[PDB]
Parts: sequence; C-alpha cells; structure tokens
Amino acid sequence: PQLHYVPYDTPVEDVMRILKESGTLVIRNFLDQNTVQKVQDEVDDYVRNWNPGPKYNSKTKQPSNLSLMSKTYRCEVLNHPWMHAICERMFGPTYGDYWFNGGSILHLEPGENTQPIHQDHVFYQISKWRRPTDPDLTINFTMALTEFTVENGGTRVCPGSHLWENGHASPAEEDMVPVLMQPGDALILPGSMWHSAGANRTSEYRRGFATSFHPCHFTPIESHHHLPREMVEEMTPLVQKMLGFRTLNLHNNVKVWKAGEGNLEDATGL
Amino acid sequence: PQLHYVPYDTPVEDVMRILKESGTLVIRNFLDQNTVQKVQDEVDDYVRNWNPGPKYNHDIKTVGSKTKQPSNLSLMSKTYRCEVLNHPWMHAICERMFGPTYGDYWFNGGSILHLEPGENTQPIHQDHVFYQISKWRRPTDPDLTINFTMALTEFTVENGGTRVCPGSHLWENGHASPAEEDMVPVLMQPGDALILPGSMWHSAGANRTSEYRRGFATSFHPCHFTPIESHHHLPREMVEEMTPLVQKMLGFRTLNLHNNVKVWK
Ligand SMILES: CC1(C)C(=O)C=C[C@@]2(C)[C@H]1CC[C@@]13C[C@@]4(C)C=C5C(=O)OC[C@]51[C@@](C)(C[C@@H]23)C4=O
Ligand SMILES: O=C(O)CNC(=O)C(=O)O
Ligand SMILES: [Fe+2]
Ligand SMILES: [Fe+2]
Repeated sequence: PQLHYVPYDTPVEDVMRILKESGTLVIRNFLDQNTVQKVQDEVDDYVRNWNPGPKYNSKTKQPSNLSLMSKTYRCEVLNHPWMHAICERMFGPTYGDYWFNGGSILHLEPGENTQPIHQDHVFYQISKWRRPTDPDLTINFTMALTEFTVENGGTRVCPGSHLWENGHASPAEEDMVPVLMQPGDALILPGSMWHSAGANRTSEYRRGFATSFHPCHFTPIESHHHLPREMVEEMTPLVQKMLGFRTLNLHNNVKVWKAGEGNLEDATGL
Repeated sequence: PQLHYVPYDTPVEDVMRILKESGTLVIRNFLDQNTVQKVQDEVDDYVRNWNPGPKYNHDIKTVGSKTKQPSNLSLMSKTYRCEVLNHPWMHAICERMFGPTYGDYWFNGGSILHLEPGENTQPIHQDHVFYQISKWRRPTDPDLTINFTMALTEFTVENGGTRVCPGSHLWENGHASPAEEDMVPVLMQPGDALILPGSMWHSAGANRTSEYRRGFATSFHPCHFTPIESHHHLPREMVEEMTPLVQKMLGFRTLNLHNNVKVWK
C-alpha cells in the first residue's frame, strides 16, 4: 500500500477502495482557499478580542468548540458532502447513523517535537474486541490551513498499518510517510491508521483543523448542549443531528438518544 | 446456575459473585413501600393515557399489542430522578461491572413495564441485542448494559412475571434462545428488583389474570455508549434539583474513561 493523492472529483467507490486498501488518502482541494481563510478568521476573532497594534495607544478568550467559535464550520464545513458520503459508506451498513465525535484547530508551534505515533481509536475500549477487517470506530478529516511539509512537522502516516492486529507494535519512525499538503487539502484518517505529527523545525506555525465522526451508539468527545439555541436553529437538520441535537437511528432501526419514546428534536421544538 | 432471592443487606461482592455464577438474581425489598407508592402516584395517568404497543417501528418485534412501555421516567416522576436514580445498589453494582474496563457509566434508559390483562408471552431475548458490538463481545467480557426491573405490582407466574434462564449469560453469541421450558419465573412482591445483565436471556410472561402486572426499570451502560434516552429536553429547574450523581447519570456532566480520557465534554 501507499499514500494516495486524489483530486476532488474522484469517484466515491474509488475513495472507499483506496481507504480499504491503504487505510488513508488525501483529497486535494477538499476546501477552497476562502473557506480556509474564513475558519481562521472566525477562530482568531473569538479567542482574541484584542490584537497588538503598531505602537502603544475580555482581552482574550479560552478556546471552545469549533462549531461555537466558527460559524462557517458549523454551517458550511460540517455540511461537507464528501465527509457525509464517506461516513455513510463506512458506518451505515454496520452501525447506521453517525455523528460528530470531536474537532479542533491544529497548531504546531515552532520547535515543537514529534508527536508519538498512535491510532485514533485507542481510547475506545471496544477496540480490543475489533478485528482489522471490521468497520472503523471513528474517522477524522484533517484539513490543512498552512501547507504541510516535512519541515514544519506535517502529518505522517504508515499505509497498511490499519490492517495490523490489536497487539501490533507501533510503526518505526523510518517507515512513516509524510503527508505533503497545500491549504484546502484534507487527509482522511480512519481510527485504525497509525499516524503522528512531525517535529516543526521551521520558524512558522503549522496550522490545520480537524473534523471527526463516529457511529451513533458511541459517546462523542464534545457535547454541544451549551451552545445558544439561536445558534442551534441556524444549523441544517443534518448538522443538528451531527452535534447531538436530534435522535439517531440504529441499523436495526432502534432509536438512540431519544426523547422518551419520541424524537429529541420534537420535544425541544427544533 | 440457579435463581437467587437475597435480602437487601446482602454483601455487594456476594451479589457480584451470584451475577457471575447465574447471570441474574433478585434483591428483595429493593424499594420500600413508600417509594413504590410515590412512583405509582406520579405515573398513574401517564401510563393510563399511553397507547399500547411500540411507539416507533424497529426490528426488535418484542412489544406486544397489550403491552405499555413508556419511558421518559425522569421527566414524568420526581421520585424517579430524585431517589430511584440515587439508589446505592444500582451504583455499587454498576461500579464493579463497568469501572474496571470502561471507567465511568451513566443512565442508558428506563421504561414502565405494564402488562395489560390478556397479553401473550414476550419473545425471549437478550437486552443487549440492539448493540451492534454485541456480536464482537465474548461471554467472558464485561456486560454492555445492566437493568434493574423493580416490581410495582406483584410478580407471579400467572400475571406475567418476568422469567429468566440462569446461566444463559455464559452462552456464545450464536447460541439459540432458550426454550420455554427452561425459563424460571421470577416471583416478586412490590419492592423487590430483578437484576438483568444485558447477556441474560429473559422475557415477560403472559398475563393470564384479571389484573395488570406493572413494573419499572432503570438501565445503565458504559460512559462511551450512547444512551437510548437523552435528557436535555427536560426543564432546567428540573436539572438543578438533581444530585451531582444524577446530573452525571443523565448526561449533564463530563464522563471519565478508564484511562482518564474525557468524553461528553
Ligand atoms: C425492544 C425491547 C423491548 C427489547 O425487546 C429489547 C431491548 C430493548 C431495545 C427493549 C426496549 C428498550 C430497552 C432500552 C433499555 C436501555 C431500557 C429499556 C427498559 O428499561 O426495558 C427495555 C429496555 C432495555 C432493558 C432493553 C431495551 C434497555 O436496556
Ligand atoms: O416486562 C418484563 O417483564 C420484561 N420486559 C423486557 O424485558 C423488555 O421489555 O425488554
Ligand atoms: Fe491523532
Ligand atoms: Fe428485556
């Protein structure tokens, strides 16, 4: 197996076949450039109400959920048709519905050392029961804000390591394949794929942001039930279901996250 | 394996050992008559107006046409969310069941189990059947969920008291359901509770009496599993009256995995 770079118009069955054979791939031009700029603008404006001027003439905010800080994220990025097409083919037949697991802005500082090589599904206890041929427990879409180079610690993966067994040792550093991307490209990251961020040996930050989804029956990393309800009703029904505001359906048609025996969105006037 | 009826003050690891041996047991006087009567008073009209049969269509054809199974118990009963969900036996067993592997646990779901007079026998089933990952689990693994079926009316063989097949929790994933003859009826007075791990094969009996047989259940499952019932549609003044334990049970607090990783944060 190898690391594949495919254009945006690659057929869905080709992307799924590459995901099954290599455990990862890169979809170039996943987002346009202005979308890349909008997400950084809204995040910067959130966590920093003040920016240093040229000379001396509430101040900052701790970062929160990406859907809270970025309106383009919760209203445009989370509606990405590629993510939903990949999530449906990955979780539909086995689990059925899926929803948002977690997401944040990647910020590799200058001089930051190499991240330990790991699989994303390590924090799932049921990963010990899972076989390499079973569907993934979660999938991550890592979008590039800056360019991803070997110098600035771009993401490295090991194609084929997703088919390793549960007791397999971590891949050697010599066999990690760096993911070279331009802003707008996305690296698709199933929870079975071993990966790690490299060391940033440059003088500039390596910036990115990630989305991630997992089956309906698994508890996500973040809860969004603290977001303002006026911010909830300006989302699409699909995004509302992603962020835990709607009832989900199992493959056996049993509904989880219900409002008693009814739908959660019906009981909340959504 | 055999069905055990133990008193309320039975040692906790004795209950855990019986759960490991026979896959089920009964804790008598699990609820005092005050709690049984308060729950019956707070859900009387709610069960009265509830339409029988399944509310929505799913593949587990198990809700008979003369069976009422309404949930939303915390929203409809203050005794349920302010006393029942704080029951020390539920948490003492859930800790030893889910702690050593999954870390935290929380509320999965809770329903009223109302058998109208004339209801036929329920299909024998395992409660974790709606878990897809149940086909990856082995009998020696920890349970995916645990249930506490508490008797509101008395539970007899004739009125449809729940029946269990002790030891069936050790059967493999492909083993056939128990025949009707190997089911053992559970005889419970108002107050007793039947402890049902997700692996125990069980079913409700036929209500061949003139009266309805009603109980109500509480279920808990690991922190990393999505509950069958959400509770964020409840009024906020209703959440502020819960204990910190119940607020965490019903999804209003951050959960801790076994390796100290935050979920639902
Ligand atoms: C379809 C039905 C009747 C069944 O045949 C097998 C499993 C489930 C899907 C029930 C209805 C709802 C549940 C959902 C819940 C989380 C709480 C309910 C309950 O309290 O009693 C039935 C349940 C159960 C014990 C079993 C579970 C469970 O674990
Ligand atoms: O009502 C009973 O005695 C048992 N009911 C169930 O197991 C159920 O509804 O899933
Ligand atoms: Fe990672
Ligand atoms: Fe059951």
